[PDB]
Formats: sequence, C-alpha cells, structure tokens
Amino acid sequence: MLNFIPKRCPSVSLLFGKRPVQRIEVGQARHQLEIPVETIEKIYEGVDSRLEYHNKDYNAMKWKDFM
Amino acid sequence: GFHFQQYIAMAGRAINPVQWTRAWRRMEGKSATEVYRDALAWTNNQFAQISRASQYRAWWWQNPLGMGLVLYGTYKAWHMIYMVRKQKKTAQLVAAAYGQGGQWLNPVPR
Amino acid sequence: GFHFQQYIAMAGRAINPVQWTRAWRRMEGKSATEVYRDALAWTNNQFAQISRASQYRAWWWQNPLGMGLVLYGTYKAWHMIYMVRKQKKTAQLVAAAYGQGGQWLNPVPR
Amino acid sequence: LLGHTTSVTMGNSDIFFLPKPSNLLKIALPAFVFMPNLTIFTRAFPFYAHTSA
Amino acid sequence: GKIHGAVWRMKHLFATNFKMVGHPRYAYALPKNPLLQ
Amino acid sequence: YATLGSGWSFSKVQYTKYRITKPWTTDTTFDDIILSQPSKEDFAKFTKEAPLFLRFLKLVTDVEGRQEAFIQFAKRCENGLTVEKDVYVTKKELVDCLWKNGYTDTEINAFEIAFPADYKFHYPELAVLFDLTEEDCYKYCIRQRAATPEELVELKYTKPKNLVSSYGLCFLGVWFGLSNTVLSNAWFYSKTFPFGAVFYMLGSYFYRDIREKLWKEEKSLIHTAQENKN
Amino acid sequence: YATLGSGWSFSKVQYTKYRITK
Amino acid sequence: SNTVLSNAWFYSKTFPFGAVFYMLGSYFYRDIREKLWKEEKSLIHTAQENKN
Amino acid sequence: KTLERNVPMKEILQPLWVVEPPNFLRQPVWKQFWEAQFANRSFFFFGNAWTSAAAFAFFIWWSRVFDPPPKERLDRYWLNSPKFRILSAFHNPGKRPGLKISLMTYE
Amino acid sequence: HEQPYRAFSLGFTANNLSGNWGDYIDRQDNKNALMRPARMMFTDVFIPTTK
Amino acid sequence: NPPVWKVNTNEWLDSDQYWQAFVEKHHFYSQYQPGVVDPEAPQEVEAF
Ligand SMILES: CCCCCCCCCCCCCCCCCC(=O)OC[C@H](COP(=O)([O-])OCC(O)COP(=O)([O-])OC[C@@H](COC(=O)CCCCCCCCCCCCCCCCC)OC(=O)CCCCCCCCCCCCCCCCC)OC(=O)CCCCCCCCCCCCCCCCC
Ligand SMILES: CCCCCCCCCCCCCCCCCC(=O)OC[C@H](COP(=O)([O-])OCC(O)COP(=O)([O-])OC[C@@H](COC(=O)CCCCCCCCCCCCCCCCC)OC(=O)CCCCCCCCCCCCCCCCC)OC(=O)CCCCCCCCCCCCCCCCC
Ligand SMILES: CCCCCCCCCCCCCCCCCC(=O)OC[C@H](COP(=O)([O-])OCC(O)COP(=O)([O-])OC[C@@H](COC(=O)CCCCCCCCCCCCCCCCC)OC(=O)CCCCCCCCCCCCCCCCC)OC(=O)CCCCCCCCCCCCCCCCC
Ligand SMILES: CCCCCCCCCCCCCCCCCC(=O)OC[C@H](COP(=O)([O-])OCC(O)COP(=O)([O-])OC[C@@H](COC(=O)CCCCCCCCCCCCCCCCC)OC(=O)CCCCCCCCCCCCCCCCC)OC(=O)CCCCCCCCCCCCCCCCC
Ligand SMILES: CCCCCCCC/C=C/CCCCCCCC(=O)OC[C@H](COP(=O)(O)OCCN)OC(=O)CCCCCCC/C=C/CCCCCCCC
Ligand SMILES: CCCCCCCC/C=C/CCCCCCCC(=O)OC[C@H](COP(=O)(O)OCCN)OC(=O)CCCCCCC/C=C/CCCCCCCC
Repeated sequence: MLNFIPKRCPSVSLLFGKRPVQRIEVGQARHQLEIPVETIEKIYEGVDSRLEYHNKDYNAMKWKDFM
Repeated sequence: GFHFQQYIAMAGRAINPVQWTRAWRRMEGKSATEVYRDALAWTNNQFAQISRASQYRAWWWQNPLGMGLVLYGTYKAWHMIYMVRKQKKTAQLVAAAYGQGGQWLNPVPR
Repeated sequence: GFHFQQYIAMAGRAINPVQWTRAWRRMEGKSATEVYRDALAWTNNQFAQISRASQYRAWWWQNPLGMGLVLYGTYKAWHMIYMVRKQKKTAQLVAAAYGQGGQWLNPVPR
Repeated sequence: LLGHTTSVTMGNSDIFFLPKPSNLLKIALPAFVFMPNLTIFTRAFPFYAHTSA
Repeated sequence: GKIHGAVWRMKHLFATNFKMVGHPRYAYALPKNPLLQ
Repeated sequence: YATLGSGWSFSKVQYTKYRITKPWTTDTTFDDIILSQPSKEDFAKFTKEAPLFLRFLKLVTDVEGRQEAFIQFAKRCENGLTVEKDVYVTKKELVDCLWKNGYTDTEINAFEIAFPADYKFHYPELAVLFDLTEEDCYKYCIRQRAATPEELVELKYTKPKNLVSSYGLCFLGVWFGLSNTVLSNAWFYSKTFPFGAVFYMLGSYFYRDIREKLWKEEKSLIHTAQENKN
Repeated sequence: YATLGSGWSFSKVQYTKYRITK
Repeated sequence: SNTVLSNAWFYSKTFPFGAVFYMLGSYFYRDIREKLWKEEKSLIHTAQENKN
Repeated sequence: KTLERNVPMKEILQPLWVVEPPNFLRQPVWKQFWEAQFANRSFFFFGNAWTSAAAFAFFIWWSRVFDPPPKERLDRYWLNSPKFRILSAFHNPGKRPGLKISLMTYE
Repeated sequence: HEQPYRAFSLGFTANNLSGNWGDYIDRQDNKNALMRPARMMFTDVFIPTTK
Repeated sequence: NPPVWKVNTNEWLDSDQYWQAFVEKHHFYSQYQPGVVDPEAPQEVEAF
C-alpha cells in the first residue's frame, strides 16, 4: 500500500463521516468488509498536513505510523 | 474533398509498368463504353460521398471556410506544379529565341 | 503543442500600446519575484496540459510522428522568420563592406 | 593611433543555457572517456598504455 | 534518465507487494512476528 | 495535471481522420475541461426538471427532520432548476460513494428504484440532499468530471479575439518567412524532404509495432502490481 | 448517397479541434 | 521551385483576401449558418405540421 | 444557501510541476559532484561519468588553449576571420574597414 | 611560423573547404562550373541583380 | 489508494522515506550502478 490518505473534507471525499461505518471491496473476488469510522479516524491523528499529493487530495502519514 | 492519399497511390500504380501489363490483361473482352461508364461512376461515387458525409461528418482539415479552402489548395497546387513549370519553360524559350521580354516588344517603327 | 492562436493573440495584445498602460497600472504593488513566478507557472501549466491531455486526446494535427512535427514546424517557422532575416541583413552588410563573400576571403599573401 | 587600434575590444555573445528535461527520458545514455585513469596502476601506465582491451 | 527508470520500476514492483516493507537483505533488523512459533 | 481515476485499466487510444462533432448551438461550444480551465460563468446553464428529484427530497427531509430546506429549495426550483450544464455526478458514482461511506442498503435501494440509471445529479441537488455546501459539491463534481475528461464539456460561446493584431502579425510572419529560398533549396530537397518523408513513411507503416514494443514493459509492470495487490 | 432515416429532426453539427479517439 | 509564395501578387491579393475571408468566417461563423438555414427550418416545420 | 462566487479551476485542479525536472536523490548538484569525487572511477576528470565530463570542461576552460590570442599573434588567424570581418562591418555601419584592418595587421 | 592561417569552418551543415573565394584582389567563384548555373539553390536568401 | 501507475513518481518517492534511502545509496553515492530495480540482488552481486 501507499502513504496516500484521502482528505476527509467533503470537497474531496463526499460523505465521509455522515454514517458510522466504512466499506471496501477486497481482492479480485472483491469481498466486502465493513470498518468502524473511529478505527479509520485513528489514522488522521498520524496524518501530516504539510504534505499533500495527487491534486492536493491526499495527505501523508508519518513514517513511524505508516510502517 | 477526401482521399488525397488514395489518389496519390492511384497515380503511383498507374505509372507503374507492371500495372500496365495488368491493365492489358484486364482489357480483354471489354468495351470503351464500359470503361467510360466505370470512370464516370467512380467520380460520381466520390462526389456523392462528399455530398452525403458533409452533412454529419468533419475531416481533420475542417475550417470556417469548409471545403472551399481544400479546393483552393488543390487549385494552387495544380497551378504551381504544372502552369508555373510551363511558364518557366516558355520563359527560357522566349529568352533564347528573342531575349527576355521578346514577346512583348513593340512593332518595328515605320 | 497547443493554443497557437492564443499565443498570436497574446503577442498582439503585448504590442498594443493601450495594454502597456494597463500593465503599468497592474504593476502597482507588485514584485519581480511575483512576476517571474507567475510567468513560470503559466509555462508549467501549458506543458502540464500537454503531458496530461496527450494521454487521451488527439488534436486536428495528429500524425504518426505526433507533436514532433508540430515542434519541428515551430522551429522551422522561427528559423525562417528570424534567422534567415538576420542572414539577409548580414549578407547585405558584408556585400556593402567587402563584397559578396568578403568574410570568407583568404588572407593577404605574404 | 598606430598602436591603439588592437586595443578596441568587444566581448563575445554566447549564452551557455539549455533546459535539461530528464522527466522525458527513462534510459541511460553513453558517455565518453576523456582521459586515462592514472589513479590506478600508475606505475605500470607507460607499460600497458599501448595495449587495447 | 537512468534514475527515473529505476524509480519508475521500483514503484510498480515494490509499492503494492505487502512483502517488501524494506529490502530483504536487511530483514534481520525487523521486529519479530508474534504469530510465528 | 494529475491523472485522476480509480481504474487499473491500462488504456491507450488510436486516432481517426475525423473530428468530434456535437449538435449545433448558437450560444454554446464544446471543449476539454483541462485545456479550457473553465470557470463557473464560463460554464453553460440549462433548466432541469425538478419533480422526480423533489419527491425523493421530500421523503429524505421528512426523515432527517429539516423541511425548511425542502421548502426553500422547491420555491427556488419551481419553473425548473437553472444550473450549470456539465457539472454533475452520475448515479453509479454516487451509489459507490454512499456504499463505501456506509449508507444502508434500504437507502441505496431507495435511490436505485427512484432514479433512472442515466440520471445526473447536480451540485445543488447534492447540497440540499446531504446538507453540504454548494461550493464543496461543485468542487466534487468537477473532480469527478475531470476523472473522465474524454467527455467534452459545454461552455458559453465567445467570439474570437485580437483578430486584427493577429492578422498583422501573420502578415509580418509570411513577409519575413517566405521572402527566401528556403523551400527551393538543395538542402531542402536533399535532407529535409527525404529525412522527413522517410520518418513519416516508417512511422505510418510501423505505427503500431513501435507503440506495442514500447508499451510492453509498462503493461507487464501494471499487471505485476495489480496481481501483488490482489 | 441517399439520406436514410425515419427522423424529422433537422440536425446540424458543429466541429471541435479534436479528433475522434477509440 | 518558384517565386510564387514571395510575390507581390501573393502579399497584395492572396494573403489579404484569404485572411479577410478567414477572419470574417471565424467571426460570423454562426450568424451566416443561421441566416442560411432559416428557410429550410421553416419549410421542414411547415411540412411536418401539414402532415400531422 | 446558493453559490454565487465565480469559482476558478485553479482552486480545484492543481497542475503538476514539470518545467524543472525532479530530483529523486533530494541532493544538490554540487553535492553530487563532491560525492562522486570519493566514489571509485569518478575522480576529477577520470571516468565516463557526467562529473568527469564537467571536470574535463572546467579543465580545458582553466587551461589557456581556448583563451584569446595575444597581439603578437592576432594576424595569424583573427584578422582574417569571418567573425572579425562581420563584426567590424557591423560596428562600422556605412564604411569599409579593409584599410583599417590592413593597418591593424601592420600594427 | 610567420605565414598566416586560413579560416576553418567544418560542420554537418556547412563548411569552407569545398571552395575558394580568393584574396581581396584576385577573387574567384567558390562554386564549380556545373553548379554555377544553379547558385540560387545553395542559398538561404538571394538578392538578384538590377537590369 | 489511487492506482500506482496513475500516481506521479516523485510524489510516491516523497511519500516513501525508505526507498529514498535505497536510491541515494546506489545512484547518489555511486555513478556507475545499473538502472535496475534491485541492484543488491544475487544476480547482480555474482555478475559483479
Ligand atoms: C503559407 C503556409 C506556409 C507558411 C510559411 C512557410 C513555413 C513552413 C513551416 C511550416 C510550419 C507550420 C507551423 C506549425 C506549428 C503549428 C501551427 C498550427 O498547427 O496551428 C496553426 C494555427 C492554429 O492554431 P490552433 O491551436 O490549432 O487553433 C485552431 C483554432 O481553434 C481553429 O480551429 P478550427 O477547427 O476552426 O481550424 C483549425 C485549423 C485547420 O487547419 C487545417 O486543417 C488546414 C486548412 C485546410 C486543409 C489544407 C491546408 C493547406 C492548404 C490550405 C491552407 C492554405 C494555408 C496553409 C496553412 C498552413 C497550415 C496547413 O484552422 C487553421 O488553423 C487555419 C489555417 C489556414 C489559414 C488560411 C489563411 C488564408 C490566408 C492565406 C491565403 C491562402 C493560402 C495562400 C497559399 C499558401 C500556400 C503555402 O493556425 C493559425 O495560423 C491561427 C489563425 C488565427 C487567425 C489569424 C488571422 C488570419 C491570418 C491567417 C493566416 C494564419 C497564419 C498561417 C499562415 C498561412 C497562410 C499564409
Ligand atoms: C511543403 C508544404 C507546402 C506545399 C508546397 C506549396 C503549395 C502551397 C499550396 C498548399 C495546398 C495544399 C493542398 C491542399 C489539398 C488538400 C491536401 C490534404 O489535406 O491532404 C494531404 C494528404 C492527406 O490526405 P488525407 O485524405 O487527408 O488522408 C490522411 C491520412 O488518412 C492520414 O491520416 P492521419 O490522421 O494520420 O494524418 C493526417 C494528416 C495531418 O496533417 C496535419 O494535420 C499537418 C501536420 C502537422 C501540423 C502542422 C502542419 C504544418 C507544419 C508541419 C508539416 C510540414 C509539412 C507541410 C504539410 C502541408 C499540410 C499541412 O497527415 C498528413 O497528411 C501528413 C502531412 C505532413 C507530411 C509531412 C512530410 C514530411 C516531409 C517534409 C519535410 C518536413 C517539412 C519541411 C518544411 C516544409 C515547410 C513548408 O497528405 C499527404 O500528403 C499524403 C501523404 C502520403 C504519404 C506520401 C509519402 C511521404 C511524403 C510526405 C509528403 C506528402 C506531400 C505533401 C508535402 C509536404 C511536405 C513537403
Ligand atoms: C526612436 C524613433 C522611433 C520612434 C517612433 C516609434 C513608432 C511608434 C508608432 C506607434 C505605434 C506602435 C505600434 C503599435 C501599433 C498599433 C497596433 C495595434 O495594437 O492595433 C491593433 C488594434 C486592435 O485590434 P484587435 O487586437 O484585433 O482587437 C482588440 C480590441 O480592439 C481591444 O483593444 P484595446 O482595448 O486594447 O484598445 C482599443 C483601441 C485600439 O486602438 C489602437 O489600435 C491603438 C493605437 C494607438 C496608437 C498610439 C501611439 C502612441 C505613440 C505615438 C504618439 C502619438 C501621439 C498621441 C498619443 C496618444 C494620445 C491620443 O481603441 C479602439 O479600438 C477604438 C476605441 C477607441 C478607444 C480609445 C483609444 C485611445 C486611447 C488613448 C490613447 C492611449 C495612449 C497610450 C499611451 C502610449 C504611451 C507610449 O486594431 C488595429 O489594428 C488598429 C488599426 C492599425 C493602426 C494603423 C491603421 C492604419 C494606418 C497605418 C499607418 C499608415 C502606414 C504607415 C505610413 C505612415 C507614414 C507616417
Ligand atoms: C591539418 C589537420 C586539420 C584536421 C582538422 C581537425 C578538426 C579540428 C580539431 C578537432 C578536435 C576534436 C574536437 C571535437 C570535434 C569538434 C566538433 C565541433 O566543434 O562542433 C562544431 C560544429 C559546428 O561548428 P560551426 O563553425 O558553428 O558550424 C556552423 C554552424 O554550426 C552552422 O549552424 P546552422 O546554421 O547550420 O544551425 C544549426 C542548428 C541546429 O540546431 C538544431 O538541430 C535544432 C533543431 C531542433 C528542432 C526540434 C526542436 C524541438 C524542441 C522545440 C522547443 C520548444 C519550442 C520553442 C520554439 C523555439 C525552439 C524551436 O543550430 C544549432 O546547432 C544549435 C545547437 C545547440 C542545440 C543542440 C541541441 C542538443 C540537444 C540534444 C538532445 C538529446 C536527446 C537524446 C535522446 C536520445 C533518444 C532517446 O558542429 C556542428 O556540426 C553543428 C551541428 C551539430 C549537430 C547538432 C544537432 C542537434 C539537434 C538535436 C535534435 C534533438 C531532437 C531529438 C529527436 C529524437 C527524439 C524524439
Ligand atoms: C587536489 C584535491 C582536490 C581534488 C578535486 C576535488 C574537487 C574540489 C572542489 C574545489 C572547487 C574549486 C572551485 C574553483 C572555481 C574557480 C573559479 C574561477 O573560475 O576563477 C578562475 C580561476 C582560474 O583562472 P585562470 O588561471 O586565469 O584561468 C583562466 C582560464 N583561461 O580559477 C582557479 O584558479 C581554480 C584553480 C583550480 C584549477 C584546477 C586545477 C586542475 C589541475 C589538474 C591536475 C594537474 C596535475 C599535474 C601535477 C604535476 C605532475 C608532475
Ligand atoms: C574522436 C576522437 C577525438 C579524441 C580527442 C580527445 C583529445 C583528448 C586530449 C586532451 C587531453 C590531453 C591531456 C593534456 C595534459 C598535458 C599535461 C598537463 O598537465 O598540462 C596541463 C595543461 C594546463 O596547463 P595550462 O595550459 O598552462 O593552463 C594554465 C592554467 N591556467 O593542460 C592543457 O593544456 C589542457 C589541454 C587541452 C586539450 C585540448 C582540448 C581538446 C578539446 C576536446 C573536447 C571535445 C571532445 C573531444 C571528443 C571526446 C573524446 C573522448
């Protein structure tokens, strides 16, 4: 995986925390997985906002947490 | 206008001597009326393709003057390739026969 | 390459004296660093538009050599407009000062 | 003004600037060797310089 | 250009592996897996 | 500019000798969003029919407990919604967003049965439906349209500019550029036309061989990356 | 060639400066 | 192999007339087309209404 | 609330920087040259590296061979040179500097 | 070591060794007999005579 | 994440701090290392 965390602003990720759950498709079979938004929000404490990439829509984590 | 590349290719085939033998063989059992009708039909097919496809399609050369610019360019190409070449030859001819401007000289004074 | 018409229009505006007064007024409260950064950003925006849009889009001038032909044509236009003009002037200069071919004359024999 | 005519000098006019876009390139390019390496086998250089590898 | 090509290949071949957190020659320095036994 | 999109499909294009043609309009013109860099007023406006959206909006607002917004929007939106034309988000994109962000299957099914497959949600609709800002919804729509920039966008038609100055400069150009023997040169006929014509002929004949031989490595790398990820 | 179609819609086209890409 | 593109005729007639036609066509591209197609549009409308 | 501000596209789509190329090493050029000097087969002008080429260029610049000639040696090449003749004619607009050139040779 | 040198020009595009222009007094045509009639073709610009 | 082939190369390397050191080791501290993805691998070592 990459160190590219999407900005949770609605201009980038519409409807991030409107509901308490996130979902993802996994693998070639695209298995479903549901994740709590708090488990996800733990990442944005390690996110560094000086760094912004890919049209300034993705921030970077600190290397300690990412690794 | 369209298919200029195909027209160049047609001229190349026509100037090829192998194609002359091929045409000699194809002319067996054939009439001048048939040949003329075939050529006329080909030209009509080209112009009809234009008349139909211009209604909905645009070529890479499309411009605010349309096919007028392409036809002008065809004319200018013909002019510079054929007529100016003939003019060069006529100029050298007149210059060798009378001198430069010899065809516009005044009559001998009486 | 792209927006050649816009570039011609930009040059026309630049050569217009009214735009010189407009730029004089716009230069109030402005820095050379800001001007340089603005120009550099404009050039980067152009080249970035190329790098992005060439991946999925094709211009009317698209050809089997791509933008190489457009850049060659830009170079040839620049050459014939500027450098050959300078060559003409230099030719007349040398012909008035030394004679035609005066710059390639051999040294005086000893 | 006999000895003062070779003293009227004018500077050159060449600008040594050329943008270097490497983002366009992804392959290496060859490069010349300009001089022989004397930092290695210095003592033997006159004795092996005439041979070709 | 050589460096560009090298990094451009490193991206595709390392950034999505899940097996290359670093280079294998330096795996001695990693912490140990609690799940292995 | 960045290459946006969630797709892993290595896609290249081949060109034709025909130009893109759109229906005639006396006020609008179609262009590429990244090349135009259009602004909100450069975008063209049209009127969209409300009722199909307003029914769903009334339902959603009756659930969420904010009817003031529905009333305000409906009083705004009577006689149709006037809105910038090519600033929208597709139903499929919106459903993907809802699903990944955790909206329930009942809500998603409501969306699916309510709207047709080819419906297009505009930024004011999104803003009133999710209690967001029209600015943010506009920016989201623009990003999602730039993700698919092959589709041209409709702008207000503007006449050409600086034609007189351009005419003068082009006259100056031809006057200095064709007043020469460059196109009648031994250099031209010996080097420029032969080299150029040979490059053109070889490129035309091996157009696809070359591209394939170049793209082999990139295709293999993308395949490897996707497999490792999976 | 003949203009086929059952449509009564008077349709004209405007061109761009971009080529069709497949 | 000629002086055609360096001619007084070129610079006096060919480039001015052509450039003026091009500029006018570019500036009044749509006005012209509309003024031409007005009659055809009206005729098609009339025919469809009569048929209906 | 309705949107009325005219939103530019630079607030949304940021262009990449491509005018000046990337530095994947994240180190300046003089520091690269410095490290190359202590790398092997990369000393000042030895080797086939760009550092070797740059050092060779500086070496020939530091040398005399590309300096201008002295006044004792000007009539060997320079006074019969196309650059010299063109510059003389250019900076003497309506004149003929052949005679002054002869006198410069005499000098 | 007291005789002067002739100017040198050599590139892919042009040179000064395919011909001789002569001295300031004793001049001569750089081009040879077969291409003298086609001198216009070896020029980027050409300003003809007045006659 | 986005597709890594869509992602800009220098942006990826700015995000990643480890493979930065891998590039510096072989291409900043040396000038003659091959432009391959893995110069430390056994094939390269044995070839050297
Ligand atoms: C003389 C030619 C040789 C030049 C000198 C020798 C130099 C040799 C080196 C050649 C290197 C070329 C440089 C390549 C760099 C890339 C340039 C480029 O591609 O963009 C060009 C540029 C287009 O830029 P763009 O970014 O693609 O924008 C397109 C627009 O959106 C518009 O969108 P659109 O879809 O509506 O149209 C797209 C495009 C479509 O263009 C085409 O597809 C070509 C048009 C028809 C197909 C056949 C073309 C060839 C024969 C007909 C055209 C003759 C002119 C030759 C034009 C050369 C280019 C093909 O339209 C045009 O650009 C118009 C070009 C034709 C101008 C006609 C002017 C008539 C006056 C001249 C008298 C008639 C000719 C005399 C005989 C000359 C014989 C040499 O075209 C312009 O010049 C802009 C015109 C702005 C109006 C200015 C005021 C009017 C003055 C008109 C003269 C314009 C200057 C050119 C002089 C030519 C006439 C003397
Ligand atoms: C020198 C120019 C001035 C001529 C003499 C003065 C006369 C003035 C009067 C002008 C009147 C023009 C006549 C208008 C009638 C309509 C003609 C027309 O539109 O169709 C043309 C015709 C295309 O017919 P088509 O029905 O549209 O079929 C398109 C295909 O499907 C292919 O589909 P596609 O999508 O892949 O490509 C479409 C199209 C796309 O074409 C474009 O959009 C233009 C290309 C790039 C944009 C900028 C154009 C201007 C600057 C770059 C090109 C320089 C050449 C100027 C070409 C003039 C046309 C723009 O591609 C081309 O047609 C290639 C044209 C460029 C040929 C480059 C040859 C390089 C050798 C020459 C050395 C380099 C130049 C030296 C400097 C010359 C400066 C004057 O083009 C051809 O000539 C066919 C080539 C077949 C291969 C033959 C073997 C190779 C020999 C190459 C030379 C070809 C003859 C032309 C001589 C030009 C080079 C000396
Ligand atoms: C050291 C020795 C050498 C020293 C001498 C050096 C030589 C200097 C000569 C001066 C000219 C320099 C070159 C620039 C030329 C203009 C090019 C240009 O931009 O025009 C494009 C212009 C705009 O067209 P576009 O780009 O397609 O569309 C843009 C819009 O128009 C939008 O454009 P816009 O919004 O930017 O401006 C529009 C403006 C367009 O009007 C123009 O075309 C501009 C012409 C103004 C020339 C002023 C020259 C000032 C320097 C000389 C001093 C003169 C004393 C008077 C000072 C000004 C006080 C009145 O007006 C109009 O369109 C009509 C409405 C009127 C509005 C009021 C305009 C006047 C403003 C007040 C004056 C501002 C003074 C500025 C301060 C200057 C400080 C240096 O259209 C034209 O081409 C106009 C026709 C071309 C003019 C010549 C007419 C044919 C007569 C030719 C001369 C006869 C042949 C030669 C033989 C004569 C033997 C004696
Ligand atoms: C008694 C015994 C005596 C024995 C004799 C002994 C002899 C003496 C002792 C010798 C001792 C040994 C010393 C060593 C030998 C010394 C040799 C020496 O001194 O040289 C002097 C000698 C000349 O001395 P000279 O006295 O000055 O001669 C008269 C002048 O040279 C005449 O000049 P001209 O009027 O003919 O004009 C020529 C023109 C020629 O200039 C051009 O060719 C320009 C053409 C560009 C058109 C396309 C440009 C597209 C870009 C557009 C940019 C944006 C548009 C902006 C608009 C404006 C710009 C267009 O101007 C230039 O040369 C400018 C040169 C500076 C630019 C160089 C560019 C290098 C870039 C390389 C790129 C590398 C890419 C690698 C990719 C690998 C593949 C993946 O050298 C030459 O022969 C000159 C020609 C050299 C060839 C340069 C060609 C560069 C073209 C690069 C094309 C890039 C495109 C790549 C395309 C492929 C990728 C798709
Ligand atoms: C020896 C250990 C060092 C190894 C190399 C590591 C790199 C060290 C980096 C130091 C950077 C120094 C920067 C120098 C900038 C110079 C600034 C400048 O250009 O000013 C000009 C001025 C020169 O002016 P001129 O002498 O008049 O020449 C004019 C040209 N015609 O610059 C200098 O003086 C630089 C002096 C250093 C020149 C380089 C010396 C190269 C010597 C080659 C080796 C020769 C070995 C022979 C030994 C004898 C054997 C029996
Ligand atoms: C196709 C094959 C072409 C090959 C041509 C390559 C020729 C390479 C030969 C040049 C290097 C020769 C080494 C000379 C060392 C002499 C011993 C020495 O230490 O002398 C020092 C002395 C410096 O001292 P001064 O001149 O007094 O300056 C005072 C300081 N201001 O060194 C010099 O003179 C420099 C010598 C300059 C060499 C001539 C330059 C030739 C230009 C070549 C560049 C073009 C590229 C050549 C093709 C690439 C071949 C790999």
